[PDB]
Amino acid sequence: QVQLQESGGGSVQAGGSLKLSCAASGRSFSTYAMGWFRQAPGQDREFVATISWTDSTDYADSVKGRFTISRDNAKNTGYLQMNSLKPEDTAVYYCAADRWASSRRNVDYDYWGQGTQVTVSSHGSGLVPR
Amino acid sequence: QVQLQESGGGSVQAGGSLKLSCAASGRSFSTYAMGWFRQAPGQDREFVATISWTDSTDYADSVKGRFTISRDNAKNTGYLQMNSLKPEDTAVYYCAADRWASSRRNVDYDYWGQGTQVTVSSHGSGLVPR
Amino acid sequence: LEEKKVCQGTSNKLTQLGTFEDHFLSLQRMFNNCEVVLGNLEITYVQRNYDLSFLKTIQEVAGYVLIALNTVERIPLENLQIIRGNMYYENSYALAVLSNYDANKTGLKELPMRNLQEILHGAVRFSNNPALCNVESIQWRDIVSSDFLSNMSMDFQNHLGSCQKCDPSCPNGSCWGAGEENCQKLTKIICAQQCSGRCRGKSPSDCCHNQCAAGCTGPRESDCLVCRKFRDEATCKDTCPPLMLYNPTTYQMDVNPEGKYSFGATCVKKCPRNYVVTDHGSCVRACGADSYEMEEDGVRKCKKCEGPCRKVCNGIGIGEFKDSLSINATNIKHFKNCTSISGDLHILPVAFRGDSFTHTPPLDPQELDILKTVKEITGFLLIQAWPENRTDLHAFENLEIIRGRTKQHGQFSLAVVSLNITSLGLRSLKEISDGDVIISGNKNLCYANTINWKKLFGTSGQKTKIISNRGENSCKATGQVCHALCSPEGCWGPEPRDCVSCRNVSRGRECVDKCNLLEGEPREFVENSECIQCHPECLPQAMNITCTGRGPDNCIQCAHYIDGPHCVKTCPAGVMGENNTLVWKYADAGHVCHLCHPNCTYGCTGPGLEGCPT
Amino acid sequence: LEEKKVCQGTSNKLTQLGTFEDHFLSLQRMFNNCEVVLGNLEITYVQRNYDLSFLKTIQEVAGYVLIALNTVERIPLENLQIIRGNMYYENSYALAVLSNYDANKTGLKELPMRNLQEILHGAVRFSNNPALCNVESIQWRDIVSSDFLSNMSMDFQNHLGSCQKCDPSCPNGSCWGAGEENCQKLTKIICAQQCSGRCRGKSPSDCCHNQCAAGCTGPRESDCLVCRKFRDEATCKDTCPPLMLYNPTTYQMDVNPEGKYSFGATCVKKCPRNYVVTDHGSCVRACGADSYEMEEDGVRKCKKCEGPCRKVCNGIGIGEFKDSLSINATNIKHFKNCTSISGDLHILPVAFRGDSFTHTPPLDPQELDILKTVKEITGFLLIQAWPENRTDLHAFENLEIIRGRTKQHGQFSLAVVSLNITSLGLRSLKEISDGDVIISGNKNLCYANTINWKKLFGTSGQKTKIISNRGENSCKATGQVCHALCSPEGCWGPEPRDCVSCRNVSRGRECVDKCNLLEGEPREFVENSECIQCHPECLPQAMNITCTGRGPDNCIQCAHYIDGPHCVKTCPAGVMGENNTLVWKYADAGHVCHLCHPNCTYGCTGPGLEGCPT
Amino acid sequence: ECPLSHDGYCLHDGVCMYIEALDKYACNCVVGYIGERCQYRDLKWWE
Amino acid sequence: ECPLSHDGYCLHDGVCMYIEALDKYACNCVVGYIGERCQYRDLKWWE
Ligand SMILES: *[C@@H]1O[C@H](CO)[C@@H](O)[C@H](O)[C@H]1NC(C)=O
Ligand SMILES: *[C@@H]1O[C@H](CO)[C@@H](O)[C@H](O)[C@H]1NC(C)=O
Ligand SMILES: *[C@@H]1O[C@H](CO)[C@@H](O)[C@H](O)[C@H]1NC(C)=O
Ligand SMILES: *[C@@H]1O[C@H](CO)[C@@H](O)[C@H](O)[C@H]1NC(C)=O
Ligand SMILES: *[C@@H]1O[C@H](CO)[C@@H](O)[C@H](O)[C@H]1NC(C)=O
Ligand SMILES: *[C@@H]1O[C@H](CO)[C@@H](O)[C@H](O)[C@H]1NC(C)=O
Ligand SMILES: *[C@@H]1O[C@H](CO)[C@@H](O)[C@H](O)[C@H]1NC(C)=O
Ligand SMILES: *[C@@H]1O[C@H](CO)[C@@H](O)[C@H](O)[C@H]1NC(C)=O
Ligand SMILES: *[C@@H]1O[C@H](CO)[C@@H](O)[C@H](O)[C@H]1NC(C)=O
Ligand SMILES: *[C@@H]1O[C@H](CO)[C@@H](O)[C@H](O)[C@H]1NC(C)=O
Ligand SMILES: *[C@@H]1O[C@H](CO)[C@@H](O)[C@H](O)[C@H]1NC(C)=O
Ligand SMILES: *[C@@H]1O[C@H](CO)[C@@H](O)[C@H](O)[C@H]1NC(C)=O
Ligand SMILES: *[C@@H]1O[C@H](CO)[C@@H](O)[C@H](O)[C@H]1NC(C)=O
Ligand SMILES: *[C@@H]1O[C@H](CO)[C@@H](O)[C@H](O)[C@H]1NC(C)=O
Repeated sequence: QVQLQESGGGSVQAGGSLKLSCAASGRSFSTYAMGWFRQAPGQDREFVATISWTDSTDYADSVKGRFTISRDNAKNTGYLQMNSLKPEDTAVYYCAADRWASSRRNVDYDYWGQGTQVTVSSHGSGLVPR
Repeated sequence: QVQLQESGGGSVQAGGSLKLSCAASGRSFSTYAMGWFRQAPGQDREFVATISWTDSTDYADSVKGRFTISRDNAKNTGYLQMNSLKPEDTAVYYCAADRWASSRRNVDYDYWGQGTQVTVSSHGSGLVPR
Repeated sequence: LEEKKVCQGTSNKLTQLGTFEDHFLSLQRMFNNCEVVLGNLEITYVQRNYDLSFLKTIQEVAGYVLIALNTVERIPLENLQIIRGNMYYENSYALAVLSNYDANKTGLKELPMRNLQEILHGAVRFSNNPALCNVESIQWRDIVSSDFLSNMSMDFQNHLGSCQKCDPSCPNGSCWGAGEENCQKLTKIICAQQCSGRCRGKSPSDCCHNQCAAGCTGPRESDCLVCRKFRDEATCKDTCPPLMLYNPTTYQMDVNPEGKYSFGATCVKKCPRNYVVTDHGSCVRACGADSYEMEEDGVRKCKKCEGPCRKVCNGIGIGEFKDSLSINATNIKHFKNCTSISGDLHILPVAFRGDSFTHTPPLDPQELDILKTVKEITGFLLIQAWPENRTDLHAFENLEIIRGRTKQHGQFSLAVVSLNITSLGLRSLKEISDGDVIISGNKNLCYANTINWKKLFGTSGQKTKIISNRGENSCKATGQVCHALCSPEGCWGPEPRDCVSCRNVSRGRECVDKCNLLEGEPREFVENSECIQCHPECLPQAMNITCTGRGPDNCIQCAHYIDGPHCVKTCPAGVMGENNTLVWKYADAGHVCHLCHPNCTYGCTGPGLEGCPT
Repeated sequence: LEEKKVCQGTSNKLTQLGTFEDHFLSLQRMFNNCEVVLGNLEITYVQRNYDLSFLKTIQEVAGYVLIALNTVERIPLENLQIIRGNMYYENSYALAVLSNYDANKTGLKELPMRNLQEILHGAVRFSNNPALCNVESIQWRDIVSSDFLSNMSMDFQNHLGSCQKCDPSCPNGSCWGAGEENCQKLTKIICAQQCSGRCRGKSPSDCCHNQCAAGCTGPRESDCLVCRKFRDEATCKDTCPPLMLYNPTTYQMDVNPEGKYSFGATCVKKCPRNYVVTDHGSCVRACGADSYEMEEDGVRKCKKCEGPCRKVCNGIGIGEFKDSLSINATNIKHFKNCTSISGDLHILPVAFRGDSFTHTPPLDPQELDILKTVKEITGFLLIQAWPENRTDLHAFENLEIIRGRTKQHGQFSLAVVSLNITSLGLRSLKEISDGDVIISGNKNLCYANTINWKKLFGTSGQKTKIISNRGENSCKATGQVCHALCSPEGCWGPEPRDCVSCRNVSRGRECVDKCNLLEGEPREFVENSECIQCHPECLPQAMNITCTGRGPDNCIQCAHYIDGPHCVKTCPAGVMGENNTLVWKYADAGHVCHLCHPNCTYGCTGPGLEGCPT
Repeated sequence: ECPLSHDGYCLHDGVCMYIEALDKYACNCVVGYIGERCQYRDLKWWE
Repeated sequence: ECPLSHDGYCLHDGVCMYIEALDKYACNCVVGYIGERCQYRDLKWWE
């Protein structure tokens, strides 16, 4: 029943490091589980990561071990450390939240942030991911 | 509407070669598509291979490139050359047939052969498959 | 297009209409631009060439299909998708493909029916197909339903061997014809265990709803390519949600917005006017033995009939007279007290002359009286013969309405052709709920094109085709036009009793100029443009009107004695008094009635004791 | 076990029955070994300890659940799986968990309801749960239905902070309690897009049927853990296949073997005897305004009623009198011409003395006459008060049958307790279709335990509990036992009119020894062990019987004149003759009747012309 | 060419014809008359 | 402890009691009498 907003979306070199954030616009932040979703341009919107309102983390396999979602109750914010970035990461990223669920289905989160573009440079500039 | 019968089921060294056969007991053999199925002991019955009544071959991926099903209309028989055998092959083998279908579903073949045991020796005696 | 444009289809089987061209042309006319075939696809006697482009557009057929004796090379039925097949060819097969060859070994060759992927019911027949190619490779199990594969007796005898070879990439060498497009499209066999019904692909996501027939474009119930049972708009349903949901909690019935009416294959909110609406909530065509047609505020309802029922006399070619294909001496017997005819009426020539083949006696012209009992017909009427004896259609004097829910070729509720009759003489026929009227081929039938049909038609699309009937030129010369007393609206014959509506007034059923008010034998009154006879008590008046009502209450003067305006035969004796006590009155010279004195037992001839000596 | 053993459940909400132990014990008695809760689970006032082992066995509840003011530590409702929740707590929530704490900060702590995974309807309430632990971690969306999450107002205020920590391996730190078993079992959220309904796992194969509630053990329709709508044996159905399938082809109805009757949540082939069977094919409890209960060969059928209807008077606590919780001065008004009582009858003390709170006038003892109109009751009867004025139950003189489809606590169709009445005086009550009879707490009520109940009971399981009623020891002393004329079978009072069955014969409703055949004022005949009075025409005979039938046709001798066995007042005048012509006859000294001569207009006093001078 | 059994079965100028295909018999109705016994008149065209 | 509005509402020896939880009122019925106004008699046991 509260709004959201992202920050940190931009461009980076293939294989770089970045730090995204998702700030909750309202109250009772601690009560809301937080989730990140991405949509590759010209594709369908897909799941990225989540963390329950009971502080239980859960990753999608693609980003698993390269991404670290987190949340700060005091500041009503969430974070996402992203290392060993891949050109495949380039997408439009959103963050959703919900009090009564910590699932992975895009349908179960009905309060949404507005999102930001995240880009990782082409293979040319960087190296071939590991 | 005709019966079937297998032949060649037995024991072999891991990585050996074998030749199975399936003889049709009746008439109109040419009109029947022929299929091979296997069941690993203590498992469920699974698909192996098939060849349409229109002489169109089709393999399961496990046996693909290691097995060669065939059929002889004149003699009313079918064959299966089996090379680079694996201990995983040990199972009870059946051959089914049907005039009006050349599918892969065990349900679509309603005239069945009686089957035979086929065994491939343990890793100990032979080598580690490729 | 909301609905698909339909063609009626034929059941004639091997009847050749004249020469091959003639039959071919009858076919072309029928099935041109046909989208869905209501009847049966009888592709018979299609000779060399006779290009059949127009057939491509045909999508499906309700009934069976018969492809026989077709020496043609190409039969492009590519867009043909499915066959419901509610009827079988000789109670055996849904499709019969037989004897497609010529003397010179040229027969059916190309048949790229790549989209034909389902057959709900029935088997298939194959034999005598020398030229047939490609079709051989079809793995039928995908298409045909499991129940019938035992009944399926088919054989590919490719004696010629001049055949094409399927494009390699086709699924396991199954192809309808040359090219990648003609590869056999199978949507049944690749449905993994999980998917019980049809499927798009192997991926378990692609499980189509059970209620789909030809396949689907997604799992949702609306996405079915062809609705199995019912087509409720996009959605494909099993049975229309009843009018009211049974409430589990209260054990009552709650009005259901989803509630709809099952009309054939459509869940609708409204039946066609003529059709019977049940309290069950399904549009039906006739009541069973349980009950008759109860008129319930202008719609037919099968309200239960107590004790004896009006019942329904199975019309010819239906139920208990389906064997018989024309009412003859035999079946006519069972029409004693028929009020509702649940079926059709076929009057064919053979009935009258008698059939050697079926051993049916000649229909006696005298036996046409039986038809007077008949009052209504659910279906249509066909009359192709009439006895020499009678020229007027007396038999149907009291035929009132033709419901015509079932029509001959779904087009006509009535047909009278090639008859010898002169006058229509249908003087109770005042409504045809639905169905067209065709009057043609009558040599000397006047009165034909005189009726105002717009009045008699109640439904949108009721047409009229009245041609090749005796021209008014001839009829008028011999005075076979609407009698003076018949209104211009219409007339059934030259008699005053055959007028649809009378000019002014009528004595019972016979139109007349004006009622016998002033003089004349029956002293009558005028009610609702009709003359009805006064009760005998009403004394005739030379100048004044006699009465203004049926009962004796409205006589101006009494024939014998008077007891007020109510003219009684004689002064009442025993009229209702105190607790049904007999009352004795006495007549007077002036015909006035007054009460006697209690004393006089044997009546009184005067007031008091002095009245009655003994 | 075919069915699960049921307990009735309570709706009393916050009513404390005496002390905490007393209420706890009432609960224990009720819900001991209960498998499925018919009513509501009101866990209120459960103090420290009060071990609740017996509650573990409870699986589900039809209605809402109220857990309030429970300072207890452990509430092991582990096997509780689902809540249908057809009723809401204050029209808001399906579950209300409130104020589970004590003054000393000890409250609900452990709650390992690991199997509770579904709630069809309603929301949930949480507040004042200091001690509550583990439950906090529940991700509710899996359980609760999407429609209500807005109405859900819940809050975990773990002020204490002395709580357990979920076993790591639990799905994302959601656990009901300590240990691997108490990890929250979620079967909704992991159902991939494809699966609309419940699921076992993520693998698309595991799509459960839509008709499943708690989940499934496979895709087939029978494999549902709990049937959503109907439980047709193993299978879980949406609505019972109607009696007859609508035939798409013929547009008719065809008898369906699958056809069944919707009785609550069961598709059965047969209703309970007492329940009404509709032509629709669902077992129902009462007819609507449309029609009344038409007796159709020993089963109730709502055959449509033409014009004026008998109608149904909504019994108290149902429909139009649901507000009122006891028939009082107000609601009683609307019982003018009640023939069918569609509901119950609550006669509470407050009705008579009047309620200040609801502003209801005192029920006038004189107004008990209204009840004479009532003939039948669909449901049960409760009487907990009766006016001082009357001791006999005159009001129910003409109360015939108590259908008792709905019973108080599904157990009793009648209840009369704590009354001042002395005699039952129910002299038309001859059937109780179903439901038990409990007569207790009557100080000075004789005649109680004299009736042969086995006759009056028609259904298996109808029990009788008649205790703490005036002992026969006392009653017999003062002669308050079955009168001489009442058969031993049973008697409702000391009066001869209150006998169930008469010894020998009866004058109307009052039993007697033998009919007045020989002498006595009413000359009567004996038909079917009853004495009926001869028609006045039947002349009394000192020795012989007078008549053998009601009508005058069976008199041995006529009082005045004789015209054969049919005794007529006088020789017929105007009797039916030729086309209703008046016939004149003449009396004779011997009372013989003969025809007069046509001549005599004023009647005749002899044969021929000589009879009638003038 | 038809045996006596089936000879003279068809009406309205129908003529017996031998179905070689499956050894049956049928009627060859004239144009404008349809049905296996040539009984039904063409309704949609030509009267 | 109940205000005048709710005082004397319960029958059969019911007594007004203040529901602190949500600031409501209710009746404390005697054993063997049930219902919010203590109107219904215990049917299954004790008469
Ligand atoms: C079918 O109907 C159309 C209607 O315009 C007509 O032009 C055409 O000649 C008919 N026949 C064919 C084979 O299309
Ligand atoms: C079809 O081909 C034949 C040759 O046998 C020819 O006589 C005829 O004109 C062709 N028909 C059409 C409609 O072109
Ligand atoms: C198979 O055909 C026979 C007649 O040849 C018929 O009696 C039977 O109904 C058919 N069976 C099925 C399953 O259609
Ligand atoms: C004549 O009617 C009988 C009785 O319905 C029937 O069996 C027979 O097939 C009919 N024959 C013809 C030629 O209509
Ligand atoms: C039906 O039969 C009765 C025989 O009692 C007869 O009087 C009557 O005319 C018949 N009615 C009709 C409509 O045929
Ligand atoms: C046609 O009916 C008339 C009516 O009188 C009759 O004279 C004539 O013989 C009939 N014609 C035939 C061919 O039977
Ligand atoms: C019907 O009444 C009109 C009214 O004037 C009259 O002119 C006409 O002659 C009448 N019809 C007949 C057939 O006489
Ligand atoms: C429940 O009923 C059983 C019946 O045998 C009884 O033994 C037991 O004491 C009752 N109470 C509990 C808590 O089990
Ligand atoms: C529950 O514990 C209390 C201690 O507060 C004790 O008095 C009581 O006996 C216990 N109850 C039972 C049924 O053991
Ligand atoms: C929510 O509760 C309100 C009352 O608080 C009620 O009016 C409404 O019906 C409820 N809504 C739903 C969806 O249950
Ligand atoms: C009295 O009856 C009226 C009318 O049904 C109802 O509004 C009211 O609640 C009833 N009061 C009591 C105390 O039964
Ligand atoms: C119903 O009302 C009528 C009024 O005309 C009355 O005569 C009759 O006694 C009433 N019947 C019943 C059963 O209450
Ligand atoms: C009980 O009924 C009797 C009947 O006469 C009456 O005398 C007595 O007063 C009643 N008792 C009470 C307490 O009202
Ligand atoms: C009923 O009839 C029997 C038959 O003998 C008789 O003994 C008895 O006295 C009668 N009953 C009464 C109440 O008189």
